Amino acid sequence: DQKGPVFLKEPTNRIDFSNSTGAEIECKASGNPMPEIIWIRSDGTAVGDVPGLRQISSDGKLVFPPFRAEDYRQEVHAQVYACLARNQFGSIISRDVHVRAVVNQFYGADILMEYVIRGNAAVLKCSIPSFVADFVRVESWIDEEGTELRPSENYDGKYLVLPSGELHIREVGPEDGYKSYQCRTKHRLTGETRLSATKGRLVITEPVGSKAPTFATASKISSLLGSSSSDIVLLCQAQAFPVPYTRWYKFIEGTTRKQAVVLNDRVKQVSGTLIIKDAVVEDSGKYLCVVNNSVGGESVETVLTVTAPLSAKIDPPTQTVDFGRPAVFTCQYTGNPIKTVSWMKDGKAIGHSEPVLRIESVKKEDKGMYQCFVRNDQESAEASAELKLG
Amino acid sequence: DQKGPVFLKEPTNRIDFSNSTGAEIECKASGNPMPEIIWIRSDGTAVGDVPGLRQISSDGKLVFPPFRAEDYRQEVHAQVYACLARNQFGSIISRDVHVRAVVNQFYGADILMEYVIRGNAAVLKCSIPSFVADFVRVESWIDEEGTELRPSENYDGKYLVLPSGELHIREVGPEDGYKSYQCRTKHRLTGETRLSATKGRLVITEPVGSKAPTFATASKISSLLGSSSSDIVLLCQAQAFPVPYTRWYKFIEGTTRKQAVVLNDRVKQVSGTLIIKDAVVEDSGKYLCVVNNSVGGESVETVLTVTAPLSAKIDPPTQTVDFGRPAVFTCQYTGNPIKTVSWMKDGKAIGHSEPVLRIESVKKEDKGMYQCFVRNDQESAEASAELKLG
Ligand SMILES: *[C@@H]1O[C@H](CO)[C@@H](O[C@@H]2O[C@H](CO)[C@@H](O[C@@H]3O[C@H](CO[C@H]4O[C@H](CO)[C@@H](O)[C@H](O)[C@@H]4O)[C@@H](O)[C@H](O[C@H]4O[C@H](CO)[C@@H](O)[C@H](O)[C@@H]4O)[C@@H]3O)[C@H](O)[C@H]2NC(C)=O)[C@H](O)[C@H]1NC(C)=O
Ligand SMILES: *[C@@H]1O[C@H](CO)[C@@H](O[C@@H]2O[C@H](CO)[C@@H](O[C@@H]3O[C@H](CO[C@H]4O[C@H](CO)[C@@H](O)[C@H](O)[C@@H]4O)[C@@H](O)[C@H](O[C@H]4O[C@H](CO)[C@@H](O)[C@H](O)[C@@H]4O)[C@@H]3O)[C@H](O)[C@H]2NC(C)=O)[C@H](O)[C@H]1NC(C)=O
Ligand SMILES: *[C@@H]1O[C@H](CO)[C@@H](O[C@@H]2O[C@H](CO)[C@@H](O[C@@H]3O[C@H](CO[C@H]4O[C@H](CO)[C@@H](O)[C@H](O)[C@@H]4O)[C@@H](O)[C@H](O[C@H]4O[C@H](CO)[C@@H](O)[C@H](O)[C@@H]4O)[C@@H]3O)[C@H](O)[C@H]2NC(C)=O)[C@H](O)[C@H]1NC(C)=O
Ligand SMILES: *[C@@H]1O[C@H](CO)[C@@H](O[C@@H]2O[C@H](CO)[C@@H](O[C@@H]3O[C@H](CO)[C@@H](O)[C@H](O)[C@@H]3O)[C@H](O)[C@H]2NC(C)=O)[C@H](O)[C@H]1NC(C)=O
Repeated sequence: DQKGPVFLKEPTNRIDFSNSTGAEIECKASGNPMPEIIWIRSDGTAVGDVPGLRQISSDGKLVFPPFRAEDYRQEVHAQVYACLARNQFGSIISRDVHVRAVVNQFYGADILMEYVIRGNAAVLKCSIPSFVADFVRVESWIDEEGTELRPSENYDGKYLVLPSGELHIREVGPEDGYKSYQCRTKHRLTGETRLSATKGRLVITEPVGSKAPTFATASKISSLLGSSSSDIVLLCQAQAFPVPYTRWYKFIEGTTRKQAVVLNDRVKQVSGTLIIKDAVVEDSGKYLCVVNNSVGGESVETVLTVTAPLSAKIDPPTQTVDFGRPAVFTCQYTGNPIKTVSWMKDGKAIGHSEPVLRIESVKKEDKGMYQCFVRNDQESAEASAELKLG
Repeated sequence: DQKGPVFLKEPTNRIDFSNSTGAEIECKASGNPMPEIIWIRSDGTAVGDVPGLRQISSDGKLVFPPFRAEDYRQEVHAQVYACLARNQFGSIISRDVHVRAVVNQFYGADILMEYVIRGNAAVLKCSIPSFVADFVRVESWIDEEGTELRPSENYDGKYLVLPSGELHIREVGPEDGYKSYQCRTKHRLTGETRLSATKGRLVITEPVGSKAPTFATASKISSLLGSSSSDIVLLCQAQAFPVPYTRWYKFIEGTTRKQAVVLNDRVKQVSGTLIIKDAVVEDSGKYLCVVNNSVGGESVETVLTVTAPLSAKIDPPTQTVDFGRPAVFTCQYTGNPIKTVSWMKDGKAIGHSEPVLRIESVKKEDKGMYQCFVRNDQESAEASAELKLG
């Protein structure tokens, strides 16, 4: 009984931790005999062991012990890694691992106050530096009365914290001018929380005369995105008079035409704003916010991409073909979107972009492991297969 | 010598004025006999006199005298008008005249604090409510020190103001975090000037460790509009460490292919910000802002549409065709963009949308005026033509 190696435990394609947190990653594979594990930089070069920063356990595991703020080296803490299992029969490398370590430092948050018409919906977002935006999210909003607000179901009450962390207020009025809100932020890696410094207030203006609807950007296009099985937000910010009614439509694929969105238990609209409770890849497409009014109307396009995890499967996982015959391999994948598709043999980065691999004629040199690679900007996945000779 | 009606002086499409200013619009026409001029709603009814708010001068001129806010009336000041010149042979309308009177009313502004890392450029936008965006723009920027700044030519040195009104700063450092800036907004109709209450200041983050590039939006697409001969701003908000090199590209029309942008005296790139002086229709197209560095890169694409003044020409201006013979009118227009091209006869909407219309068989009933209507989401224009029977 003998066969090549196969990846069982693959490190997460993206890993985030602080300097004080440290990290451990383990790629675990099985094969007969036991394959040897190695780590490599994105360019394929074998990793060196760096004292105090990056070191191989030799157990098939790798670690980044905690380190001083000054001990940070880019080539280590910010890099794309991967795991390589190899033996007599062949070799395979694990899906790309993004290692990102953030040395702990304090940040700040500001809230831009938005002028709003009486009766129209209003929203206050907590502005954050784009660089740490990955690692931090808004935990809650707190009123000057001391009461705090958190995201949830039940979109009633006029006060709701959306999944984006943006505080939404429907049907505003002068009564809402007194109170002022500030947002709480929670850093994922640290777990520490910080409350907004600047106190966001909402200034309402009593409209005089009729005025057509207006968007706060004037750009007719935006590109949204989101993970499947999560609350999604398609926002429309338009202040206008008198008191617009809003309608959202979905374009049919590659069509100038469109059909109206179905408002139901799952898909909900809050006064300007669509929400998808649990998203699926089918919801992806071009969206349109149509906001009308007595005087006139205005429109905004929104591009939505629903993300799904990537996973690959090669078929058959193994086979044996006689000399002078066609070899066949079929890569079956799941997840969306998908941009890159490629192949390789014991590494070597061979092939082209097709879901299928074929060798017109078997040859002695074609034995060993084969691997299918599919991935997008944000993710990656792989599957392994062996080829015996007959 | 008999002639059909023709326009000499035609009103401008867009007319905005303050309640305290008041305005007068004029329509002039020619042809023998001299046409009968009538001011009418977009809807075909004769405009009647209203006391003090709206008055028709005996010379064929419409006027809207000043008034107090309490005397504001929607059906007059918010109404869309048109001029109808008429003769025995037929009649023609003018370009759509949008009358909008703004009852003098207050606005405000707030400056979001721009979070930045050392060495990277900074951009302070003066935020303005969506409704007054068209009536208000930023004239100048005043610092904490009280020094004043304007959107001068010679893009160089540290501080710069862009034509779009954003305050730009390069090579930011801790020394520049102490200062606090205030924009200056000027209402175009009244000429009133407001100095922002909120004082924008920059939070400077000492770089610690390497950080992949990040955009302040996370949107991959915007869309910008600007007139020809005016300076346009394509801007990249990406923050990255080590300080990234940025480059702009322009997609080929309808292709995934791309080409680099030509830099010159006219087109000058400031940091991540691309500027196009004296824009022309040829500049319209999709653009791509690319930002890279030792860690990686990220990009966003921007759709640009350059407007051009709409003007229409009909050929032949006049003709005569016998019964049974075909009639032909070619409307050749100017400007950009182009949404619809329509046709009317004697002030009646008919037919289809084409640059050309032909009557396969002429009839006595086809005697009359024909006009070509071109439009976009912003502007409109008209052209007139005579048709006589042989
Ligand atoms: C709520 O608010 C919305 C948005 O303001 C309003 O919907 C808009 O209404 C306008 C006016 O009808 C629409 O503009 C129209 O677009 C049509 C579609 O364009 C196609 O065809 C042209 C060629 O003609 C192509 O260039 C283009 O790429 C498209 O393929 C045009 O055909 C229309 O022209 C017609 O209208 C006039 C009458 O006004 C006729 O006289 C012309 O001859 C011609 O038949 C027109 O330009 C706009 O597209 C609408 N929005 C959207 C998103 O589609 C609602 O009306 C409003 N509802 C209220 C107030 O109740
Ligand atoms: C269009 O609508 C607007 C309001 O929506 C009107 O604007 C108001 O006009 C009235 C006069 O008709 C103003 O009332 C007086 O204002 C004086 C101060 O003026 C300052 O503000 C203007 C801008 O508004 C500046 O340009 C100017 O330089 C000044 O800084 C006060 O001194 C007056 O007080 C005196 O008069 C009142 C009676 O009116 C007495 O009772 C007092 O005791 C005192 O003696 C007075 O308050 C008003 O300020 C204007 N407000 C705004 C917001 O504009 C326009 O007049 C209207 N257009 C018309 C009618 O054509
Ligand atoms: C500066 O930084 C920018 C990022 O802002 C870089 O720009 C992007 O670079 C990435 C690569 O890092 C490019 O992504 C590549 O796209 C190729 C083209 O995609 C087409 O083909 C796929 C099918 O595979 C279609 O789905 C798609 O619609 C396109 O039609 C892909 O083919 C590439 O995948 C390949 O790369 C790997 C190696 O990493 C191979 O092993 C694979 O087998 C495959 O051959 C890749 O994913 C992206 O297109 C770039 N965008 C732009 C706008 O440039 C710059 O490259 C960077 N500049 C410098 C100098 O560093
Ligand atoms: C990860 O990097 C951060 C940033 O350099 C380190 O944060 C700082 O670590 C020091 C360690 O002594 C903390 O000590 C503090 O010193 C200041 C005076 O400078 C004093 O006012 C405090 O009361 C405290 O004694 C400091 O608070 C801390 N700063 C932060 C977290 O913002 C961190 O130490 C690094 N991780 C490890 C494991 O070293």
